[PDB]
Amino acid sequence: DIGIRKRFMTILDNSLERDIKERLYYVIRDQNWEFIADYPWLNQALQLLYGSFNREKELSLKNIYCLSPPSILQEYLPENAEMVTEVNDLELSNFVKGHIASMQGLCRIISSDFIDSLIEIFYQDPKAIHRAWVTLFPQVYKSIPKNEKYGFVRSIITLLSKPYHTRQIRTNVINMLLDSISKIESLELPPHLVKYLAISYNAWYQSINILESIQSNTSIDNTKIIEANEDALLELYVNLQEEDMFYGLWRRRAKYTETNIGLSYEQIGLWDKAQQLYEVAQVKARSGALPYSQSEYALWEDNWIQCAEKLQHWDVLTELAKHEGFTDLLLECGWRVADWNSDRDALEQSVKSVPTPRRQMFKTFLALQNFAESRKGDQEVRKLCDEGIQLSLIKWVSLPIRYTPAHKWLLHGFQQYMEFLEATQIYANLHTTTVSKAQEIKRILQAWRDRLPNTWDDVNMWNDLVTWRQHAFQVINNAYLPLIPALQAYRGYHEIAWVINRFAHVARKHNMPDVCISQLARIYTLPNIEIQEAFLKLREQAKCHMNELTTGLDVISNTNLVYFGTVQKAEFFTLKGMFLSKLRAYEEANQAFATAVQIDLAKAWAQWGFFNDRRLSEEPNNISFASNAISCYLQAAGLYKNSKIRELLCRILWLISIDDASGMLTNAFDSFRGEIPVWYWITFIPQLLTSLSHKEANMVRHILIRIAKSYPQALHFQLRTTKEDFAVIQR
Amino acid sequence: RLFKLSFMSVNLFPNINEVVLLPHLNDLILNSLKYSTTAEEPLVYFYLIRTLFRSIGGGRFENLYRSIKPILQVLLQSLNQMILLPHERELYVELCITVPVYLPFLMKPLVFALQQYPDLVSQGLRTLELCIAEYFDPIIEPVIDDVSKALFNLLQPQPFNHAISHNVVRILGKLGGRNRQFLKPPTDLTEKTELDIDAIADFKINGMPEDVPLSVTPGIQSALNILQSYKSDIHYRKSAYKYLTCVLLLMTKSSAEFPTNYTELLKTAVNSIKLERIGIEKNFDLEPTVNKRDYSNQENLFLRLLESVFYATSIKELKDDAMDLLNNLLDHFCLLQVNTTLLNKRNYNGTFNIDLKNPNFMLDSSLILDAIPFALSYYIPEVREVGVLAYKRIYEKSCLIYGEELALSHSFIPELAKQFIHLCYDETYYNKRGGVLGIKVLIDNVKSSSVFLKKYQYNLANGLLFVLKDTQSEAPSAITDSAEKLLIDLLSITFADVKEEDLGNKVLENTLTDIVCELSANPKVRNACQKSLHTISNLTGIPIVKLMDHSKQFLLSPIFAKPLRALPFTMQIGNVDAITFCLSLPNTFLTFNEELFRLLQESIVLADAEDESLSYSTSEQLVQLRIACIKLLAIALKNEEFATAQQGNIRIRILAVFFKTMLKTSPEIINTTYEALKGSLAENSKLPKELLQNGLKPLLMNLSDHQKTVPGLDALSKLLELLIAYFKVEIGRKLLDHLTAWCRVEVLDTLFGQDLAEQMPTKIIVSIINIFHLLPPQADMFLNDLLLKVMLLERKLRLQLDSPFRTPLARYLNRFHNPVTEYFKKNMTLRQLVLFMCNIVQRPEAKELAEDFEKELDNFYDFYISNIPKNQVRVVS
Amino acid sequence: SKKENLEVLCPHLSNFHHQKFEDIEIPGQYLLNKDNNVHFIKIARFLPTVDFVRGTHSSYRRLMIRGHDGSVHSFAVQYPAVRHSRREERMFQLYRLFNKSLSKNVETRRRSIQFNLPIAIPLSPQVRIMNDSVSFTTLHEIHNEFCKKKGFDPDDIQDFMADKLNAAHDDALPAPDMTILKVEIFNSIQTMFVPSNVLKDHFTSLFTQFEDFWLFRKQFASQYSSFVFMSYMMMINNRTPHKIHVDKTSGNVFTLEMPPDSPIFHNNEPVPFRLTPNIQSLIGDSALEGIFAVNLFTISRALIEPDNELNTYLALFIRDEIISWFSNIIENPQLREMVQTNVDLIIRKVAQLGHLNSTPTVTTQFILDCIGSAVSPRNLARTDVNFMPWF
Repeated sequence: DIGIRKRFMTILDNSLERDIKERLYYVIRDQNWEFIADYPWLNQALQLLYGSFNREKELSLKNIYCLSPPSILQEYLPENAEMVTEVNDLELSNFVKGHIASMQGLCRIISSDFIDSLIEIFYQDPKAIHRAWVTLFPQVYKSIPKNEKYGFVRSIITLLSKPYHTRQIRTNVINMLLDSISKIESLELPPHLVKYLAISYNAWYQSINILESIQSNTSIDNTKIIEANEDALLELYVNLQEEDMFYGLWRRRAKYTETNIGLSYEQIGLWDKAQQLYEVAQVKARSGALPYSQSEYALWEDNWIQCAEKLQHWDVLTELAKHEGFTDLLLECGWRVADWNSDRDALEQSVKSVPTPRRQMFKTFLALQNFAESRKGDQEVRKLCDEGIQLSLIKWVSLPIRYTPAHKWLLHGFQQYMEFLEATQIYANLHTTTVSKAQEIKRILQAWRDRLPNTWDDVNMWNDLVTWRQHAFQVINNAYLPLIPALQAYRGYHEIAWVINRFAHVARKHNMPDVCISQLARIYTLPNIEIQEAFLKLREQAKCHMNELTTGLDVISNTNLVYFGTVQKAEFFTLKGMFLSKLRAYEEANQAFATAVQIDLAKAWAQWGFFNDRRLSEEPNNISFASNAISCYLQAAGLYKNSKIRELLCRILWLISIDDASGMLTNAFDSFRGEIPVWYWITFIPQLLTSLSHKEANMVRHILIRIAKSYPQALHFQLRTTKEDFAVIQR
Repeated sequence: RLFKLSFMSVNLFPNINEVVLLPHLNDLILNSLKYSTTAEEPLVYFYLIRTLFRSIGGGRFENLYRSIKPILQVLLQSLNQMILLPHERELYVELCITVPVYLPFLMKPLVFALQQYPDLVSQGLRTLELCIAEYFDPIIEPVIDDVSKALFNLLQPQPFNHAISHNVVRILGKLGGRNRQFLKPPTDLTEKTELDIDAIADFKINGMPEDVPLSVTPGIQSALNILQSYKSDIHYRKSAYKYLTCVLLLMTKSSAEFPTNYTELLKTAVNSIKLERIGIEKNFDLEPTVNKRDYSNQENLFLRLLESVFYATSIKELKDDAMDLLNNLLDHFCLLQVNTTLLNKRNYNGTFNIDLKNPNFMLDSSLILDAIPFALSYYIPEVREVGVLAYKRIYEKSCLIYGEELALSHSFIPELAKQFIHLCYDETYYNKRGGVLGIKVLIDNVKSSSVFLKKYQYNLANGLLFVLKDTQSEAPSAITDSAEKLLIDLLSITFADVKEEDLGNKVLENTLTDIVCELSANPKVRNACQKSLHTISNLTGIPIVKLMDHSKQFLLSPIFAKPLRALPFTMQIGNVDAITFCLSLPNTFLTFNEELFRLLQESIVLADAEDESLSYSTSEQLVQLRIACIKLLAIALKNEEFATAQQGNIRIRILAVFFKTMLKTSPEIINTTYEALKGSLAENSKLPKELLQNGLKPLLMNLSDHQKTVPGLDALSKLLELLIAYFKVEIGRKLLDHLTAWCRVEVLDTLFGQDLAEQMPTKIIVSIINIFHLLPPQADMFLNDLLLKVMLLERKLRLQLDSPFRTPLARYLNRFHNPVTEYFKKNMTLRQLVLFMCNIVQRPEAKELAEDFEKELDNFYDFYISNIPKNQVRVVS
Repeated sequence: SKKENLEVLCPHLSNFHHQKFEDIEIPGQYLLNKDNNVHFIKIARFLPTVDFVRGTHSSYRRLMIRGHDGSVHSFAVQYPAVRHSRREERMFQLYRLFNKSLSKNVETRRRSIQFNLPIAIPLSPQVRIMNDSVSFTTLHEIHNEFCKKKGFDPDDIQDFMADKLNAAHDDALPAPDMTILKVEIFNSIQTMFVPSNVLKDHFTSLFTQFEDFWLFRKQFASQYSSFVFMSYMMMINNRTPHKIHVDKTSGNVFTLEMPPDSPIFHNNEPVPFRLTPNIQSLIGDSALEGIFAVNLFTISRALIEPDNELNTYLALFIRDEIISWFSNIIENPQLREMVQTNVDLIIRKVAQLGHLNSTPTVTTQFILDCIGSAVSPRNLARTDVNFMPWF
């Protein structure tokens, strides 16, 4: 109620001083009420602060790029002066009375009146209040005495402490004060880690502005305080998962030499090289270097953990986890173990112990994995286990507003929690119907074979799904494995090979290929020895490929079969030629490489062209050159579209440019006139104009005719700029 | 609610047919929007369409809409942007619901909607999900930034609805491979507008060491937000005004000093404005920086801080002080604008490129003048209504303080003119309408001193020109209606005084040439073009002879310069229709268009089947082109000696195409072609070839055997108006048994339960009996044959009190009045036949039959009284 | 004024745009290279509120266009220019072509490399339409606005910089006439004229929430990384604050205007690249020094990594650019020699920022040292006052 709110606050208003610094102190201490669920009465406090504001009615300033003058520009053009005297047209005189009388009445304005106005405005105005306290509360700090200011700064940090009891709870109350405190022009004397824990209360990023500001602000109060503020903000930017601040900050905050050197060595992804670099950083940290602080151990510490965490050797990491594991033993529980009781005691230990939903995720995970393993024992608590997602949502509205990559992890798990309950019925009905269904599971299996993450995302992520996939693929085998001898998936759940071959391409991509050996070894003992898994595995073994190549010839001599497709092997044969021509053995390689594609009937065919073109790069004689080029562009004609086929043409266009008036190569080009390049060939086209203008536009006339044919309007506009200029320069 | 009750029907029994709705269905919505385009509170007509959409699907009636859909979609989307208010967003957004399948055009508003309301959220959540086991792979949907912008903002755990989350997870994690697969580095930093950047005022307080400045008006965003909001407390609303009331006041209240010896000095300036060539002082002087967007930032505050007030005054309960301020604001701001005009007179009389003075660092009411009338093109047309009161009180004070001077013409108008000209050029429905009402109140106080009409002649004409042209079909026609009404009055007061072929110097010469060049685009553009043409030709002397002689030079070339088989014929033969709108003048290039003739022969001889007929819009244009071609071919024969003797009977070859137009079988085409061939063609000659014959005999075999239908019977009916002795009048009696053949009692067995109107044989039978309305006048055997077969049907129909044949009886007794009264006295006994007439005589088409029976009544009142002893039971009958 | 009625200033609508039709494909939306025009946009209806704005060096006329898509991808208008255009069109082709391959790599695309040179279509041989939209400003606008935030006439600095220099010639007779004075003048510049952190100052008022300045930090490194790699690898030499436009809502960098075998931008006449100190003061002392090196190093490693992809692409641009330069004369082997001679020269200069071989240098040293070397106030004072490097 408008009167009930106003009068009750007025009773507090009149029974007060009009002494702002007292009243602000009386605001800052002399009521510290919670009122915690809604809002502050900072509204009423600003009104209480306006209790000390004068009830004046002047309120002016001169900076709006101010308005017109009343009479200056009416006295700045002085030429044709009439300046009439008691001869006023009444339309001038009657109008001059009114607006001046309108000037006499309308401009009535007070400050206290607007103060009354903005108060009732702020009755329903949240974002104005966030503007409001940032307006006044800095200017109040001006009129304040220096000694009590230090006490008020303690009192303000104590005022920071008293709703640090009150769990008020993306709407800003502390953050409303905090950014209002953030631009107070450096009057926060200790509160370095005080803000750091305050950061996760609500609204991170408004705070982190205040923190990075003090680190530039020049104060020597302690080099410890310089080091401490350095530590706390180094957490928070890492806390928001922002990478480049963290590996950025410490490399510009280094003390040891390998500390600087390793920090860059790790953050680029050269993780193995960082470990040795951290190792000598550690051996020198067995030190005479006295002033080492908790970074240099702990930075070296988890670096060993991360290097342990990354590639492999999780058993040795479990061996590291034995006398250890705050939850790394539960991360070692993330390493594959289907011993239900042992995890259960671990889980109940873990469930005993704001981060770690992965706790409750794991707490669901094996419990889900157990419940269906008791074959059609249960699925209902798994639907109760969807409430774990319901807690898991509370994160994705805590700290950010934009898509800071906190999401980029927190989505990846939010993906999985549904994928679990998706699998749950998919598990049980498979346990049901086996007790047609090979196709029906092939739906949800191809679906989960589809819903696979981005190919450059994060090595930990693509691992963690590859883990959770095969554990289901085990139970997928575990139902299929008794039932087919029970009868007597036509032959073999070959499913995890797809998880295998994919991680293989990822591992070559994310660049630690030791685990590519470690995965390919595990592929060995499997059913489904028929052609389909063999055609996958030869595709896997070629992806798995001097000493390594001669072992590939040793792989060629006796391993799996020669009954399968020889084009895959001939690709290895021309790559063995590509290894042979890597030793400059051109002729033995290319003839085999030309025969390798000739059996195959094309990436090798372009590469064998490219090898013969690299042979042409070594041999400026046209004989190798025109022989390669017609083969290579035709191999590029054999090459796939929708790729970097454009650059393959571009070198070929450069090679056609590189002809340097050889002769008869275009007859090889015209005989090997290729199918549709155009939409791919569309980007190099303005260049293709100039060379066709320069020289030898035989197939270029053949090219551009079809090009403009099925590409109007892109041919048009530039050439209208071009060709009108071209003949005008020609004539 | 009736329609809402009607809506629940086929839902309630789906055994009760959607086939009941199915023909009226797809007809309805297309007319509904057509009537919605026509309406005068059309959101009502929109409000029905949702509800009628709101119960369908799962009764397979998909295939009906499969023609209709994109018309709905494209218009809705165009409406969807145009909505620009409140619920019509959400309603059109709710209208995004449809029956399943495709189209990314539907994908465009989805994210606009998937946070446009809480309300819709459940529905479209189903949509993209279902859009996500089939060809639902290749989705390139790149509004995916904003889709990401809403969808993550949707997910919010608290007490939000536990399902609302539960979908959103099942959405997002379903595509994790597509999760950030085009997420972008953030590309809306998007800040520090001058909806935010306030300044400060040197305030004071009771503890303060100095006049401690306090930053006024941070609240502007919310202060805007609170007042315009509907659900305000009146105290809260009044404060939102009262806080704004100090605010934009104080934007010049400190500068609002009342000058003393300026009233004479402005009267001296009035004499100095009465002076001209008032040269300025010798200055090549300095000038500071501006960065006038920062000034425009400060302007856009005072732009918005003003345009708020007019958009607040028209709101109720507080208009009183509002307008008083607004009068007083105009009292201040116009006077300063006069000083600014004098400042713009100091900033005038430059000579050639040498230098000037250019003082800086003030503000003025020029844009403030320029804003709010251009901001009268808004919603809440009371604000548009106060916008009329603006330019009134403007032009009131304009003539009050400067009169009707050319300096007074300099003083107010050209600001308000060129903006209103530019607003007329603008491209929103709601924006454009605010100009047009502004043009009218302008036209009152400008036609007196029409030198501005001399100034804006080819200007304001061109403003009208695009106004009918460019504005899209989203709008109701009232703007387009208000367009031509002022526009005919505009071409009135323009061509009101010069009435000879003598005063034809520059401006109207340039203006009419555009009007000639406009005549070729939209039919609604084309239609009032001629109406403005033939009326402006009608008065002020020079007719369509003289005016379209200049156009005869202008239309001698593009009648053949942009050739046929291209240059789409609707506008193109609209120019020939403009030449048909010039054919009422003597010279319309009235011969030698054999290129126009022979190509148009091939344009009609383009076959409607097995030809360029595999590629509803193509249907409507092929309706439009064939109608335009059939009109232009018929007008070519009807044109004076253009094709009357050219190649002999070009009309008969056009009648052969008109026979092919009869086989084209569109009723709307056939009504135009019959009325054109009746009302504009007159040929009485011979076409005895198989062209008449293969139309004549197979059409009756089509009706009798192939049952084809309502156009087919109406074709030979209009042929019976045309081809005298469409021979063997007994063929209709053979059609009558053929009508009896198509009306076997299986349709009566089909009639057990079903509506008889829906009986397509009865639909055939109504058309069959429509034909014998204008049979050759030996309809004596009609009296014997049909009337028994009608009654024998009717008892087999078990029908009474309402007939299919209410009109075919009504025409036949009109035409045959002598055997009418003959057989009526000859059937004087039987009551059932008598009542059949007694209903039909009550039907009002035959009128002489009634007075004839009014003559025969006193004869029959005797004759039955004579017949009194006959039967004693039928006598009682 | 700033706007006027554009197509209303044409009677085209009734003589030629009485054949306004055909709804042409979006202009140059085949140039942003992809496979084929699957759903390439179609321009629908020209906006009528044309704008014409004039900057410190030039003027631009602007034309919004709301299309069949329905969003104003407002291509802007450049009055005719010179064969620099025929050069700069060719160059903007080239750096585009690598940028997809820049997305092809892992850690570049995982950290969002995205080279980002804009599109610009010439339509006559006279007229050039660049794809410049609103709200993308350049530094000399701010740099003059910084000086004109005060009354500081930048010429009055330029006269005063010229004043003490001739005064060095007069009273005594020093040998490092430039060196001591430019050490003195840059200090005197940082004394009385433009200090640093004006760039930190104006852009800090620019966003409204500090996380956006924290966002505006994060972009403004990432583009200005690519200006360096555009600078060194093209061997560009002229950079001026009216030649680097920055995106005031996004954060990109738009950079226009970009024997010894006629070395036309082959050797660079002063050594370092652009690292201006007021811009460094806004660069964010740790993080740009954190990121930009790590940026260019990632740019160094991944782009040079695959097989000859630098080479055959450079075979296109360089064999062109020399044939332009010699015409500014031709030879069949000597061009191809000077091709491969310069091709090795740049690729080795690309490998100059290459690696540490076996002894782990912490960074790419030729990056890491030249990070200091462009930062070095001697080499910064060593160059001319053309680039306004006092700022």
